[PDB]
Amino acid sequence: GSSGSSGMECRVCGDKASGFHYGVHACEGCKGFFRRTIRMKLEYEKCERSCKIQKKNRNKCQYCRFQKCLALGMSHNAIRFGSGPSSG
Ligand SMILES: [Zn+2]
Ligand SMILES: [Zn+2]
Repeated sequence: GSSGSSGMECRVCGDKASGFHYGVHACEGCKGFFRRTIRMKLEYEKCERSCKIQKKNRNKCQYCRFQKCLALGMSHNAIRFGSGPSSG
């Protein structure tokens, strides 16, 4: 098909977006990564190369990926909302 598209598309990678997520319309894939990096509080080394998160190559760079999310304006102080009761 590879035909045109009439709707919303991810802002991180580009692939069709699932909907409004953290202010930015991200897809299931990207979204997952972001949240994960938060809930897990994982860190990454500064990637000077400043790779470019694209659909064809999404799982290319980690740092850049997480960065792009922040640049777009991904709300980090939102993850904490309606969650299962876990050992506090
Ligand atoms: Zn995406
Ligand atoms: Zn990179």
